[PDB]
Amino acid sequence: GLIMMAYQAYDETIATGTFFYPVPVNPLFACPEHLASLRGMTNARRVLAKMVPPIPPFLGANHHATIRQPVAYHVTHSKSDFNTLTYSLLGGYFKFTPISLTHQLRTGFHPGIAFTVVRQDRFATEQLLYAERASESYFVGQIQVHHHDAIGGVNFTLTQPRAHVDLGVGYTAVCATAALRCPLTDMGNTAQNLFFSRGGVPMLHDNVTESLRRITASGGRLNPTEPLPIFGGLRPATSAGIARGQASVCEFVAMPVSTDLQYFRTACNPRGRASEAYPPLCSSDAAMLRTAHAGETGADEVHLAQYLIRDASPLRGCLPL
Amino acid sequence: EAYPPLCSSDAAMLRTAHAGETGADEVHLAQYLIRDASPLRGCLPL
Amino acid sequence: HLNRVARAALLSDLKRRVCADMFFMTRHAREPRLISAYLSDMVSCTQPSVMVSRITHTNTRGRQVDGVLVTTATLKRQLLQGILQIDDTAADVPVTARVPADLVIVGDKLVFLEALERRVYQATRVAYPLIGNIDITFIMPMGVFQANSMDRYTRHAGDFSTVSEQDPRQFPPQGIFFYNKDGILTQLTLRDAMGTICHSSLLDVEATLVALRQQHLDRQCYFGVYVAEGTEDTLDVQMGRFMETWADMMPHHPHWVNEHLTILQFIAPSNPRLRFELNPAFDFFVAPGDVDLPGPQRPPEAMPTVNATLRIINGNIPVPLCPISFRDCRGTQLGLGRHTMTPATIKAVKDTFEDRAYPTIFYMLEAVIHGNERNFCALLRLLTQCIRGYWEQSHRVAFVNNFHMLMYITTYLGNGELPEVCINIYRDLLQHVRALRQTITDFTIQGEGHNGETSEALNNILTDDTFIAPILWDCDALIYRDEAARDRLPAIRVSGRNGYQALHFVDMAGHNFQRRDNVLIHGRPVRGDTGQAIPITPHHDREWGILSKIYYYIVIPAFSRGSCCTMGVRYDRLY
Amino acid sequence: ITFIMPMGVFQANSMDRYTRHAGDFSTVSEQDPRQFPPQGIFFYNKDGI
Amino acid sequence: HLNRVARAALLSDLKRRVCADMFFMTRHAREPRLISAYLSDMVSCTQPS
Repeated sequence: GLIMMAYQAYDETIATGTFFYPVPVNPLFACPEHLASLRGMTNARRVLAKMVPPIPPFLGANHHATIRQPVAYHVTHSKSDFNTLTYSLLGGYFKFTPISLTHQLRTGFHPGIAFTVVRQDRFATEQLLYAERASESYFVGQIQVHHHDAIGGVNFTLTQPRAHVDLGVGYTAVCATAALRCPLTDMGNTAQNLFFSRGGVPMLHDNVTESLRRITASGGRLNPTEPLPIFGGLRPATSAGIARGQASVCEFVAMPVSTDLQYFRTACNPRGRASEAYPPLCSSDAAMLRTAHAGETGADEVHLAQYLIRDASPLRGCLPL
Repeated sequence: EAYPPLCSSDAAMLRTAHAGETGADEVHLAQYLIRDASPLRGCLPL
Repeated sequence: HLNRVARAALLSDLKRRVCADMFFMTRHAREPRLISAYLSDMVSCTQPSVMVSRITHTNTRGRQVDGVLVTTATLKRQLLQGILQIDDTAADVPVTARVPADLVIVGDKLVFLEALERRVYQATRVAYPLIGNIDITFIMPMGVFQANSMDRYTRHAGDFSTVSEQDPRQFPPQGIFFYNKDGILTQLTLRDAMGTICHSSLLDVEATLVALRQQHLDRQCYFGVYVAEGTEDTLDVQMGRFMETWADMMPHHPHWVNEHLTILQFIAPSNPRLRFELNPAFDFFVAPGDVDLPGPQRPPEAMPTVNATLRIINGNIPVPLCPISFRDCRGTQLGLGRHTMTPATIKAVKDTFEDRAYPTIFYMLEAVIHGNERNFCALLRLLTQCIRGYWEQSHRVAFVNNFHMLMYITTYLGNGELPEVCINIYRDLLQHVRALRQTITDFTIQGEGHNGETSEALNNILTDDTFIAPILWDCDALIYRDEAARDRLPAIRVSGRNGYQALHFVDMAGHNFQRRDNVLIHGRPVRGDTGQAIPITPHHDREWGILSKIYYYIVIPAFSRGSCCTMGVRYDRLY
Repeated sequence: ITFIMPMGVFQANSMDRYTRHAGDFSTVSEQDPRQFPPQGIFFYNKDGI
Repeated sequence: HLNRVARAALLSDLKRRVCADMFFMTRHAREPRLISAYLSDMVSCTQPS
C-alpha cells in the first residue's frame, strides 16, 4: 500500500482515482476527504464520514484493534508542539499489562491512572459521661453462703442477688469520645499487599505470578514468608522491633488522573458517592508539606500540577509538628 | 438594601480569601473578590 | 415529624457535628472557652428525672448536688487546673454523713466530678473501662492531576524556580507526603501500588460479564464491534459494497466516537456509556449473540450480548478520562534532555506535509520501487536529480513518506550527492527516531523475560513483534511476527485464505497482475540468490521493524495531525 | 434576609486591571488564563463547601 | 508484657519524651499553662506509700 500526504481533488491534469484507491484501515489514518478519490462518491457517505471514520471490519474493528479512537482524537485535536507531541505519543505507546505497569512503576513513568489510599488506625479514646442524680434504682438482697468442699480445705462462696431499674423519663446518660493521649497505633506507610488473598483467577503462566510476587515482596515492609505454608493463612515473616507500634496497612483504589480534586479536600466517601473517610493533611510534593506548616500562616493548594490538601480529619488541633 | 456576603469570581481568590497571609485580595486582573458585607461577619466558620 | 427535607437537614447537622468533634478535648487544648461550652451543652442536653428523695446528697452549705460525671484522673486534672472551679472538698451523703468528695459547678447546676481510678482498679486484674479505642478510615489521593489550563495556577509565579531551563514542576504528581505520628516526613511512591494493582486478580472480569449479560440490551450499531474476512478479491468491489452497506447501516451515532465530552459531560447520568466502563484495562462493548469473530461479511442478526477486550494501550481510555493536557505534560516530562528537532527541519517537514500541490511522480517512484534495495540500487542518479529539482525550487524536502526510502538516501546518497541541508534533515529525523528508541530503552528494565519474550517487547508496544506497521513492503516483518511469539495463538488472514507463500523475484514474463491467491512478492535480494526453493529470509535485522513502526506511529501522525491517508495502488493501470 | 450577588461585572478601566503582585496566578501557557472576563461566582455553603 | 512491638512503641515514646523536655522551665517560660501541666503530671505519676 501507499500513503499520500495531502489529498487533492482540484488537480485536473490527472483523473481522480487513476492509480490509487482509498482503502484506509487505521483509526489514526482516517481520511474522510480522501474517500472522494474512489468512484461512487455521494453526499450521504461524506456526511456520515464527517463524524465517523470509515474503517473496514475485515481488517480490524475499532474496539478490537490495538490503536483505538482516543489516540486518533488526541493526535487530531492537540496543538501544543511537535517534539512534545511525539513524546506524548511514545508515552501512550506502552502496554497496560501488569508486567508493563511494574516496569513503569520501577522506572518512574506516570501511567494515565491515579490512586487513593485508605489506612486504618487505632487510637486510645477517652469517654466523657454525665448521667443524672436519680437515674437508677438499685435493689439489694440478703447475703447467702455455700459451704463447698475443696482440695486443701473447704470453699465458702458468698452470694447476694440484686437488680437495677432505670427510672428515667428519657436518655439519662450521655457519653462522648474526649481525649486521645499517645496513639497506640502507627501513622506509618505500609502498603496493603493483595498477594496474601486467594480466590482470584490465576495467570495461565506460573512464572509471571511468581515474579510479580517476588517484586511485591521487595519494597514492602510486610511480605509473605518464602516457604508459603499450605493449609494456613500465610502469616507474615517474623521481624525485629517495629519502630513505633503496630503497623497500619494502606490499600490502593484507582481512578483517572483527572478527578475532581476539591472533592478530596473535605470529608469525602471512600467509594466516592454519598450513599465517609476523613482526609488528614497531605502533600503531593516535598515542598508543599514543609510550606504547609504555616510559614507565613500560608497554606497553598496547587502550585502548577501537584496538590496540597489540609487536614479534614479529627486530628486538626492535635499531633504537634 | 440587600447585604452582599463574601464571594469571589474565580476559585483562586475564594480559596485565598481565607486570610492566607491575613491577606484579603479584591481583583487580580479582571475577576473580582467582593468581601462580606452581610451580617454574617463573625459567624459561619470556614 | 418534619418530613424528608428537614430530616435530611438534621442528618447533615449530625454529619457536621460528628466531623467537628471526636477528639475535641485534645484538639482545642489551648482554647479553654470551648471545653466549657461543650460541657455546658452536654449537661444541658438531657432531661431530668423524678425528683424523689428522702435524704439526698448536698454540699456543706446545703444546696443539693444534681449529678455525677465519670472520667479518668487525667481529664480530672486537665479540667481542674484552669478550666473548672472548685466548689468544695467534701459533701453531705446519706448512710442508707460528711465525706471528702470533689464537686464542680458547670452551666447552672452542680455536678460531681468523679474520675474513679484510684479507689478502685489497682492491683486487680480487671481492665479499666472508658478506654474503648476507635477505628477511623483515612483517605489519601495518590496521583490526581488537574486537566484545566486555568487550574495550573500558583500563589506566586516565581515560587519554585531552578537553574534548569524547564520548570521541574510541570510534571504530574506521582507521590504523596504526610507526617508520621511523631512528625517525621513519610513518603509513598508509585512503586508501592504493586501490592494492590500488580496481582493476577486484574483479569477476573468473567463475573462482571456474566452479571451484565442479564440486563436490558437493545440492538445497536455493529460497525465497531464486528470483524469480517477478506472476500478474495482485488479490493475494489470490496470497497464498493463496503460503502454501499456503510452509508445506511448506522442506527444512531456510535457510542465510541463522541470523545468531545469532558469529564463532567461524560459523567452525566444521562450518558449511556457511563455504565459501559467497568475496568480500566478492559473495553466493554455490545456484541451479537453466538457470533464467532471474525464473522462473515453480513453480520448475523440475533440478541446482542456484552463482550469485553483488554486495553493494550493506556491511551485507549477516552480522552475525557485521559486529558490531552496531561498527555502533553508527561510527554514534556519524558524528553527533558533528549534530542529535539531543529527549526529548519521541522519547518521543512511541515511545509512539505501540508503541500497540497505535491506531484504524483514521487508517489509513482515509491510505488514502483516498493521498498526494495535492488530497485534503489539502480536509481541513484534519477532519485538525486528528482530530489534536487523538487528541493531547490520551494525549499521542501520530499521522499519523506516511504520509510524504506529515507535510510537508503542517508546511506548511499550521503557522501555529498545531495545538498548538505537535505541530508542534514534526513539525519536529524533519524536522530530523533533513535533518541525515541533510546528513551524506550531507558524506561524499560532489562534482564527479565517471560515465556521467551524479551524485555523490550514485554514493556513497550512499538518494540512488540506481534503488532505490525500500518504498511508493509516486504515479508520480513510478517516472518518476525509469526516466529517471535510461539505462545500467542496466531491467525494470519490475507483477504480470505489463511497463510502466505512469499514468492519473490517476479518478472515481466510472469507478471500476472490478476493474482488472487496468497503469493506475496518478497522481492529480489541484492546480496543473495533468488532461486525457487530457497527459504525466505528477512531483508534487514529486527531493529528495522522497530524503526519502521516507530516512524509510522510517531513522526507521521504528529506532523500530519490526522490528515494523511493510507490507500492501495492500481498496478494494473500504473504499470 | 435577601442577599445580593453580582455575577459578571467587568473592569473596563485599564487603570484598574492591577494586581497585588504581578506574577500571582500564572501558568505554563503563553497567554494568562486570567485576562478573560468573569463568567462565574464562587461562595461557601452553610457547611463550608 | 506487651512483647517486642509495643516495647518499641514505648521506646519511641521515651525517645520523644526525652527530646521534648530537658530544659522546659527555660523553654516555655512564656507559657505558664504548660508548666502547671508538667508539675501535675509529675506529682500524679508516683503512687503513694
